[PDB]
Amino acid sequence: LLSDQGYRVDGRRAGELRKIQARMGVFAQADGSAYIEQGNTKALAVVYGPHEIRGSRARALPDRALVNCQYSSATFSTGERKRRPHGDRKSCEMGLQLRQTFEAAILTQLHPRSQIDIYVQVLQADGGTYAACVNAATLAVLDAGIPMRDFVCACSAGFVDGTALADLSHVEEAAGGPQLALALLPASGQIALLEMDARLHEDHLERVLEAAAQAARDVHTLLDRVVRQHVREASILLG
Amino acid sequence: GCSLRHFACEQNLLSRPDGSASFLQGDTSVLAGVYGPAEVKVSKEIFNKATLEVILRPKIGLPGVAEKSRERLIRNTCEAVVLGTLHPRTSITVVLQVVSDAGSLLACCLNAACMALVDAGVPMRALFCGVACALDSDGTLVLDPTSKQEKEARAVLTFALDSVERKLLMSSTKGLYSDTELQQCLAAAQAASQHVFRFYRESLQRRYSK
Amino acid sequence: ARAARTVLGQVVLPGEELLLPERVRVVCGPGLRRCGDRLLVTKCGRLRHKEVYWVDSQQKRYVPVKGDHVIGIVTAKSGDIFKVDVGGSEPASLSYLSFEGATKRNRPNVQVGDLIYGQFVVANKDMEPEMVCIDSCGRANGMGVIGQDGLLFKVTLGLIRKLLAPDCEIIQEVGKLYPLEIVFGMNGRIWVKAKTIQQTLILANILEAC
Amino acid sequence: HQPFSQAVLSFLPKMPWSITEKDMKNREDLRHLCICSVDPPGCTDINDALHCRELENGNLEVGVHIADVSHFIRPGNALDQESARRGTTVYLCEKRIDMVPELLSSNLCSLKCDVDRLAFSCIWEMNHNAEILKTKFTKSVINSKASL
Amino acid sequence: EEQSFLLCEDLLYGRMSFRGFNPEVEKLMLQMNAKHK
Amino acid sequence: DHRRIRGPEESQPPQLYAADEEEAPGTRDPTRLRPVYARAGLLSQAKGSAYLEAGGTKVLCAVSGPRQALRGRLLCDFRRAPFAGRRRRAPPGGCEERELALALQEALEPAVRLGRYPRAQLEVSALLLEDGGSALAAALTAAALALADAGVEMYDLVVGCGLSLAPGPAPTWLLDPTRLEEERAAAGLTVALMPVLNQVAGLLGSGEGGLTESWAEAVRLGLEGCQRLYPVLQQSLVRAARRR
Amino acid sequence: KETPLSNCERRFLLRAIEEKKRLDGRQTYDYRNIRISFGTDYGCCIVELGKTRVLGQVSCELVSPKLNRATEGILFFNLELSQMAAPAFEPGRQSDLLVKLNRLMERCLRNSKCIDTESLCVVAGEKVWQIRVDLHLLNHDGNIIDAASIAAIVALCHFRRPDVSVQGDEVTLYTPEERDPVPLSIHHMPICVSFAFFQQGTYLLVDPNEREERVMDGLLVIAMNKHREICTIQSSGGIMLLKDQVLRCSKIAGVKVAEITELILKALENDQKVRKEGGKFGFAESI
RNA sequence: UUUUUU
Repeated sequence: LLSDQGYRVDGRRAGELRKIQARMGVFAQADGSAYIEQGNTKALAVVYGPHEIRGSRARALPDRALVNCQYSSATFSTGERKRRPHGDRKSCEMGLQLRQTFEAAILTQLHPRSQIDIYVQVLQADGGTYAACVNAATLAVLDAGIPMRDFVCACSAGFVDGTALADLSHVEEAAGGPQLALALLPASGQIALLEMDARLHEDHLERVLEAAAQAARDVHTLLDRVVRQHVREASILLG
Repeated sequence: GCSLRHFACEQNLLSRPDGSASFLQGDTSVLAGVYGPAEVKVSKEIFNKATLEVILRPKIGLPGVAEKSRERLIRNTCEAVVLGTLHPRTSITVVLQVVSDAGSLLACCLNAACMALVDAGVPMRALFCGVACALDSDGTLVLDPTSKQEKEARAVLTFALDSVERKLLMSSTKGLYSDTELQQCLAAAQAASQHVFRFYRESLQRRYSK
Repeated sequence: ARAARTVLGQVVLPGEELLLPERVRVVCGPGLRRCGDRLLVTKCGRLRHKEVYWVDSQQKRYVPVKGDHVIGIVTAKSGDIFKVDVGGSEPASLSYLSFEGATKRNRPNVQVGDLIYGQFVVANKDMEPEMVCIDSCGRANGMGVIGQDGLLFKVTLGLIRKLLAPDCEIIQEVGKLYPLEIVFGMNGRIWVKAKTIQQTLILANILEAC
Repeated sequence: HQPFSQAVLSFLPKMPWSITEKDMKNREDLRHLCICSVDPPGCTDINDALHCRELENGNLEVGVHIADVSHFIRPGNALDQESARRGTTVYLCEKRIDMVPELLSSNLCSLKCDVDRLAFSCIWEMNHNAEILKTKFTKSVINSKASL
Repeated sequence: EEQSFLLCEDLLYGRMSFRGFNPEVEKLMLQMNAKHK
Repeated sequence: DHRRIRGPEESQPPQLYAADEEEAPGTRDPTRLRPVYARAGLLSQAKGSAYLEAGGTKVLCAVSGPRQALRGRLLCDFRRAPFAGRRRRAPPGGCEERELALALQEALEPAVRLGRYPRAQLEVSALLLEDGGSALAAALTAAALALADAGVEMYDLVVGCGLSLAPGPAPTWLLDPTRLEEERAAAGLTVALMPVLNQVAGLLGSGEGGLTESWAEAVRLGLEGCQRLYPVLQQSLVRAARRR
Repeated sequence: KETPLSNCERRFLLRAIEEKKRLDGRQTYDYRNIRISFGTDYGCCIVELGKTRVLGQVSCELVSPKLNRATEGILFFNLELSQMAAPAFEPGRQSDLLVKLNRLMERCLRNSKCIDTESLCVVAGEKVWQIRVDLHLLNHDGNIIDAASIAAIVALCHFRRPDVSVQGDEVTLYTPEERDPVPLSIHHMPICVSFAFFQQGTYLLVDPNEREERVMDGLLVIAMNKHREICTIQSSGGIMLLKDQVLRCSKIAGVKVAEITELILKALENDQKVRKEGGKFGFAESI
């Protein structure tokens, strides 16, 4: 049982999100640090900013910056203990898609011979891991002041019983089967990244994609408040 | 009465490598692709001779220890026959992918490697080919055994021979034979090498028709 | 009276010994090497003679040979010299004062990633090769930067050795049909340009498809 | 009802086949005799074969002739293993499932018209009152004239 | 003793053009032809 | 995993299935050393080598030479032989071997002066053939003798001895135990000091139970043991130098 | 160590894209002429997508099952880039493209529920079939995704496993001489289609080859079905695209999966009619 | 649930 009489397992309808709270500037030792939580999924993101290349100096590109992303899950995430060394295949992909989304809109043009590292550590996974990681990395980058095209927000969506669902939990990704996560920058409506692993029929596709994008826009209407609230309580202390 | 089974040989299948040789021996099948003279890393810089790498991969499972020993046998046979003093500080890579395993892999692998080194254009002093004999419980030898003849027999010998004076280049063994059986298998291998070396020349004339 | 010079239009195997009759010494071509009083064959091919003996093989990888017309690609620049990819073992070098009419006061306009037509002055086994874009008298006979807006592709060296004979077939028909201009390069590289894109594509297909 | 395995197909005799006399050592030839077989319409396999002939001294020679499956299936073999597993041929409405593979039971032992095949035969010397004095059992090669 | 291939048999020219398509190209080709002849 | 010949999936040692009660070895003197047989320069293709034997404990060490502020860095590798001890370890190991390698590296750098080796490295390789007793200390001593015969500059040798505590009602420290005396043991300690400069170079010892006074007595007893043990190593290295 | 592309190569190829003309002469919506060949033994296939050869092999064993999933069989995929395929494919250097292909193939043919896992279980908790497929990239001149998906589906269709008989607790397998190996249970045939986006989503292309991948900046993969169900999609290359583009892309991908499913069915029928009459390898349609 | 051809 997933959705009957319009109500889900968590007790929320098909359109609304989870409760997500993002905090900026955790680790003052680093450059940019963000901690976000979407329901019970905890995500932590650290970016060390545009520092020069320390070793292996042949990697540097002459025109644009280089973006390095590494995804590491905690060993105590789910019930079964999993080991991040010798379990690299799932992670290698999750890092390379982050590399794609943050070479998409980070403006590498302004930083020649520059390395930007984005490290994301997940502390407690409860479904929708990828969207939480992308949102944490976006808040972390906008801490450190790397100038980018647009605020980046990601979410997920499923399709059960003729209705689209937004922001799945672990239960709904477990039994259901249709997952579709996307990363979106809302100033131009351009979908930055798609992920979908399903048996979904073609005639429904557009519908769930709209709902997915709609959920992403709701994320953009929430985190923005946090960012503005944060930057407002910067300026009162300055001038 | 000792004769091989049916041979088929094809050149220039693949586009990207410098040479391509498919070799079908009975039911077994080995495809070999060879990159020509190319760039080396600094660690393998040998000023007299050319580095000659051999990679061998079977189709089931990931490759292991015995395949490493086989590809060392390939690199030593090839560097014995590849005139490698002519090209210093360059690397030649010989890649082998097992298509069909029907018995006597090393013979078909050496034949494919020889045709691939010919068609890629690396200068060599001589041709080389591989054959195999199988000694049963009685002592009747069979040239180029099948998997069932290889399974029943008490000895399997694989010989790579040379084209100038039919000398022994490489030899591998799974068996418990005696020396006179070795001498007879070597003589039968020389006759089989004569047949295969004629088959080389026929296919190399079959290419250059235009 | 066998295997000296009788097979002068046949297909040789690499390694079959042949010798010259008789002081008046001869010069050996690219495939053959010397051994005492005989000549050692290193490649497959058809033997041809002109008064020199030479064999030719349809091979893809180019070896650096002194004094050939080669299209290359600029890799990067390092001070006075800039390096060019040829498609051989090691990339060659160019000096900016080697182009026509250049000194420290006038830099020749060379950008990273532009093709260059020139010829090798030093090319041996011992060192890395170096090329120039100037004649022996001190002028450019069409050497230097080719330019842009013309399709580049890669073919076999045997096709270039067939097409650049004084007796050819395809080039006169192609020049007869419509206007275009092409550049051959002895490492196996063809540059083409026509007035429109469709004729450029048809030219590229007709050139590479034989 | 599984189809026949590959090792069982190897033990059949080879498909271009004619009568070989070297296996007919104890066999006797009766091609000159007329022998017919009657059958419920539409068979591939058939095994029955009969003849009756009047003798010179007022007697009758009556022959029952049976196809020899045993000349082709040696004991201990895998074809014998299949035939020992199935035991009998199971008949249904639409199709049937033969005990013997279709090559053998279709061509090499079904007594087709105007061809010679191996057979195992019984001969009775029976009177005009059809009581029997002498009975003969033999291996033979038989050329049937007609199928009915 | 030399692996050349231009001064073995015979080559053609440098930067061969066609259909008076280009310009300076025709003259260069003519010069090459003159060298050949 | 696939660079070695695989065999069975899971194997068990026979001693756990063995049904016998092995007796304790009894009572001994506390400062009862084992006889020491050491010789240096045994190997040929290595630049320096040493072989050290003490009762049932065997260890061998060899030193690869220097290869190409700035400071030298000796990285040391410690492999136990796969047939040393009752149970058979995996041929890579990976858990305990890096733990002993850090003890080796943090005990050898006070010995080897590295201002005389700019942009170079030293490879100290120790191999433990028979785990008869004090495993870390014999490895330290043999690595010190091998580095000394190899010809790198030092300040002093390194002499190390291990200790152990019998778990009786009156805890009495034992010096240089055997493997059975470690199997019965509760807590074991290992020290190593340069005897001329009279400074401790590294101490590593796992505990089960003790008090601050007892650990102090064990440390000073180990210092007495190493200072006591030194001259045999001295005369052995003198004879190894006289072979040169 | 791979040869770099010219600036003029880029400029001429983009100018060719701006007037809707490829290099070889096909249109924008045309796959290259494909060819399916089979090996001697079961489960060995060679797919030519057009100067691009992919070898496919299926092996199968009996492994004790995973503890959480006691009643179905495990699928295990390995797509390994051979050394001969591209001169820059040295082992250990190309980890990124390796993971990006491997995970895409694994997600498609596992989470699509393409072939049945529940048909494999012999004894629950003790004995279960375990299917390992291996794809080798032999020649690199185009989409490794499309040719790999074609090769994996053809190898899953062509493979046969040896019979086991369960009687009480007895698990008696047979040799391939003693029993005919049964074919494997397949629900449907999902397949991948690759789309190339050029200069920020203005120009849509199908099936780029080598130069056509070097000049592009966007790649998209859509996996579809005979019954026109979309299995998996994945974007790569760092591009930004509107949803109208993927909505028009699903339709063309449906037409293409229909045609290639027709080709695979002709391939299987022709190989089986070859093996009914003397045994050989059955070529297949190259159109 | 014999019995003869399938």
